[PDB]
Amino acid sequence: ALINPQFPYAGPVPIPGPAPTETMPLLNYRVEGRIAGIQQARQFMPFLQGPHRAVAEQTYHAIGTGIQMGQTFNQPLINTQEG
Amino acid sequence: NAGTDINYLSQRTANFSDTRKLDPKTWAAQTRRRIATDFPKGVYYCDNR
Repeated sequence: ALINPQFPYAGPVPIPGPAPTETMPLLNYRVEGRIAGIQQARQFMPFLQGPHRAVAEQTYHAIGTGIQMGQTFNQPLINTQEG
Repeated sequence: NAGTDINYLSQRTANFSDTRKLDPKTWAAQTRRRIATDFPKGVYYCDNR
């Protein structure tokens, strides 16, 4: 702010002001609020809580069976070298 | 075609549950909110950003 003498800035907005209204009042709000609809315990989703496999491992079962059977052919006898 | 060859479009998850099963014009309405106009005939858009 600058004040300049001799033209000085009025020393106030004075008493000639026009009170325009008495509408100043905010009427307090008084209220009762009830949000009470029956609630049912459940919601349907496509899927909740699953941690789906991105790849599975290979998996398997097992079997064996049979017996011990055989047809054989042997090497001929040979002269013994030494000993 | 401008939707006349389609009954509806949708995005559906594994339980048969549709999150936005809409007739073609309503589907187009959602797109108009995104690009301020329609895509060319037969072109349908879905925003999941």
